[PDB]
Amino acid sequence: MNIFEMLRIDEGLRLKIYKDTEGYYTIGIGHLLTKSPSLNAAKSELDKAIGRNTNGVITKDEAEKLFNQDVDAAVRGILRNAKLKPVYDSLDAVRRAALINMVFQMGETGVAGFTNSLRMAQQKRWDEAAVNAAKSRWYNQTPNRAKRVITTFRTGTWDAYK
Ligand SMILES: [Ar]
Ligand SMILES: [Ar]
Ligand SMILES: [Cl-]
Ligand SMILES: [Cl-]
Repeated sequence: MNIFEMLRIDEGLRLKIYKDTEGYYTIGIGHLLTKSPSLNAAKSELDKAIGRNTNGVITKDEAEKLFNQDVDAAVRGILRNAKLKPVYDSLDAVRRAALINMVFQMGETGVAGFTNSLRMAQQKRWDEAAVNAAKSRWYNQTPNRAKRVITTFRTGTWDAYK
């Protein structure tokens, strides 16, 4: 199991523009196109992303490319984020994946707000931080996912993904 497999499991893969649980235009493996309501807006952003007139549809290949970019950017974001970096560097590799998962899903910012869990996580207090992260709009909105991620973080194993 690795970050790619894990997120491919959490985000799925759609070749057509779709709405996320939030109602936002998205495509591929969790690639947010836009927050705007304009589906037209969404196609433009999709065309710009891909480099051609997709007309709202992409190939598998294309989706995997956006995905590759998205993970990479997620990683680089953490590494340049200051609340973030130190936590990440303190972690073992499974747990680092969990953090990347969160950042991909919610952005540096949203991940920034787990200050209290995250400090607990810097302190290696698996149990507490986990219960703390659970009290979040994130968990209440996508509980199954959240649960897999918090288990991975707490445990340092991929059990939740088996
Ligand atoms: Ar956390
Ligand atoms: Ar967590
Ligand atoms: Cl892009
Ligand atoms: Cl979920």
